[PDB]
Amino acid sequence: YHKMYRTVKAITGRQIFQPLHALRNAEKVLLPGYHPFEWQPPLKNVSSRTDVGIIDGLSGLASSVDEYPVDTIAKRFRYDSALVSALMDMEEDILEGMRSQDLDDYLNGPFTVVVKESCDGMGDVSEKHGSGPAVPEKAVRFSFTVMRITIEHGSQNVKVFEEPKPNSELCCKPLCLMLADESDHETLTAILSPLIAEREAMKSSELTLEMGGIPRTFKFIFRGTGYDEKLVREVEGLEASGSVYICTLCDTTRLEASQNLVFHSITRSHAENLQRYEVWRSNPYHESVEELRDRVKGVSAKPFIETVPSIDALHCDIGN
Amino acid sequence: ELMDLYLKMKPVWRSSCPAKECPESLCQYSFNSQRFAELLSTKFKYRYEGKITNYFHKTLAHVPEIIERDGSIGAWASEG
Amino acid sequence: AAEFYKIFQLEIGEVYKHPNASKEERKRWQATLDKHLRKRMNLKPIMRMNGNFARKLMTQETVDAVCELIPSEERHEALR
Amino acid sequence: MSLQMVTVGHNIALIQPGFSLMNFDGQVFFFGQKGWPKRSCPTGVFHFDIKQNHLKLKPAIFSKDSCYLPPLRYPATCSYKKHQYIIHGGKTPNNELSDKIYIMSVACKNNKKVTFRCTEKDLVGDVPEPRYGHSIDVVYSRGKSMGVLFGGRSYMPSTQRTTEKWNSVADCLPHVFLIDFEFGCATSYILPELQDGLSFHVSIARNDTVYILGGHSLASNIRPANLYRIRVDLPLGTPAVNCTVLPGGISVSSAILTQTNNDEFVIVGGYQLENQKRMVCSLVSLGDNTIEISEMETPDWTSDIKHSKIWFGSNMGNGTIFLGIPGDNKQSEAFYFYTLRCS
DNA sequence: CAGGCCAGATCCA
DNA sequence: TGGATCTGGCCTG
Ligand SMILES: [Ca+2]
Ligand SMILES: [Zn+2]
Repeated sequence: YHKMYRTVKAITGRQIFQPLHALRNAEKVLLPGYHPFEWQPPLKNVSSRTDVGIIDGLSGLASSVDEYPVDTIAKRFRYDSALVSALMDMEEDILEGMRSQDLDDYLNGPFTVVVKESCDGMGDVSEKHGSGPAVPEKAVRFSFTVMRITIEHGSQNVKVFEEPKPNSELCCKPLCLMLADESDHETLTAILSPLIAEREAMKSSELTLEMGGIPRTFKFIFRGTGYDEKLVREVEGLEASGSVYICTLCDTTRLEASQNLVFHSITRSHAENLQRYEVWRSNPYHESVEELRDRVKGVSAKPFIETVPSIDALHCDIGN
Repeated sequence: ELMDLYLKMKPVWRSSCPAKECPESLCQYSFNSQRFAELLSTKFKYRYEGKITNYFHKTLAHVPEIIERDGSIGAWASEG
Repeated sequence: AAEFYKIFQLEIGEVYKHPNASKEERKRWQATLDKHLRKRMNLKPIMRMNGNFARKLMTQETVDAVCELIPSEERHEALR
Repeated sequence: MSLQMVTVGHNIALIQPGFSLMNFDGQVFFFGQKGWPKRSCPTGVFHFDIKQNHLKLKPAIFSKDSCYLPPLRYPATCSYKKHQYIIHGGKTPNNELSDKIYIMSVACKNNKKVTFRCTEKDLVGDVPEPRYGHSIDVVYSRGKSMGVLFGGRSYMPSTQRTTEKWNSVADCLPHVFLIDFEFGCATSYILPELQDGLSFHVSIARNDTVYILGGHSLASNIRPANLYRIRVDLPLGTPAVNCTVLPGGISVSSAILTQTNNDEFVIVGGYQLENQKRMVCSLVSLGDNTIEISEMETPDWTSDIKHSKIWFGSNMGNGTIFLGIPGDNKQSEAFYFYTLRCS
């Protein structure tokens, strides 16, 4: 861009394109850490400052010689500030949407925003030379999109914005990029714990943002649908990828799943998996390993990311 | 016939709005699932007796409930 | 540069006094050479040798970091 | 002073810093694996057998009434004496701290197979906060056996915790806790002779005294070359605690203790500073009322150890220390393991 | 092509 | 001869 700007300068004589410093000055408005937002009630364990930008994803993890070794690089965004920036980037879009359905313009009803968070690791990412830890050649990304935004009007609800291309590359807004391994669990938990803590804190909070001259409140509903099956199992307790218990949505075993194949129901959740892990760890009924596994239905871990029990269309098509 | 059954199934979970894009295929998804399962049991007994794969089970069992709970399946994919 | 890499890998094991070596010994020599190369000059290990690797390895600090793993001094001066 | 290379089979990707070795009548077992337990060994404990310098990790089954415990990543090691084994606190693989305590025992045994027994115990009184890196030893004063706990590292309280500094750690309170194993009671004793916390220190037990030496204080980012001797008696009424500062202590954190001979302990390895390596070894000739730390001959270390940043290990029990070196990038098998003979 | 789990074929004290 | 022990098949990446 600098080359193009310079040659256009030299030939035309005017200033058709703006300089790089002007571009960088205009850059800061869209990036998080520029708008003021107030919480009520204030988020638990989340600072009230409104100018946090790009922070280390390790969240100040101890990296001395005396504790667990760290071999990851992670730069991440605070979830609330990132949501504020994502909402402000579509200020005109929300105004247009509210205008389309013949609603008001200064209406400040509590918005209900649904967000699809997707996390998927990668392979064959080339590690670079240079100062840093012994970073593995795997990269894990965390990202979120704003699917739909609704306002409460009268007795029912009405949609304001709906994304026309939910699977496009223009809506998968990045949140946290760590160059770590998906199979490794300790580092994954250490890096992704703050984001889950912020999400849990915001599950029951109200965001206030000055939306085009009128203050409006916000609400957040989160669905973790964008995980592949292997990561879903590796996160929400289930072991490996191929075992006696197959589905991540039902407690049905492989043999009777093959036998019936037509009649099933959805049972698994996150609180249920937490209860099952507690049962596994405490062993209340004084059982052997096999009978305890049968009772717990394959939950042999502590889940730490709430994944909505959905089906991934792309990998389903690949497998079929 | 197995091939045709798969092509009749795919729009249901690939549509970004199945209620407004493929209602005719949506209304017979249960019958298609039954027919596919019985075909696999009978004509393809040599592979699907006592052993079936995760994605086939998911497609034949859980799709309508997910559609009812969410509204769309393909919208919330990881392809983005 | 690849030939010099192999020469360093051999010299950090003192083959001139041990004419016979085992595959485990050669593997350990490779591993320790890679670890200390990373620690000192900060080059990651690669399987097909590039030209940037050649330019960075063709330095005096290279023989320094190698000779701080060679117990003898005659090898130090010869490599230098 | 014999150092021998040991080879590991198809489970080498499962040994991580913070593991502990458990000795049961000459049999050595393992704890502290990577990730949540798999179907190869759902229990989490392992059979640590070394024959001809080769290591095989066969699964070990728990009892019917046992409670299946998560792999603690930095627990506290104790040796009760009916020979049981007690671990306190540590990190789960999901990186949250636990204040629970476990009791290990061998319920039944047949030819080359064992069944362990895990017991859940809840402490009452001044419950120690969940922490890792601390040390717990037992004392025998006037025929009464009782356990003593000291501070370590723990996460910041649930009020001054912030998500940006979510993984920040600070040393525990200088308080010394007392745990009565048979009743699970805890009484906090604050003693003025202790002013700063300690982490990754070694603890030496005797009839009625514990000798803690070394330790790392993160608040001041220093490692004291000091030595605290604590003496505890058990009268009919409340226990009385007294600690004395003694000279000759060393400045070592995350060292490893071994019991070679009666009244004879050896210290091998550790870190003097952040980039410094505790290359020389110290012998601790324990005595009735005298403590003398002397230096033995330095074992012939390998170049891999002499030029690595990290090593970690535990006590094999039979005068052997099992220390490891980070092998290489995952891209031999990510870890090189060594065995060390202590007389 | 790594990685993990399960049903099956040897096998050895 | 009844569990150990490889060993290939199968599942997801
Ligand atoms: Ca992928
Ligand atoms: Zn299912």
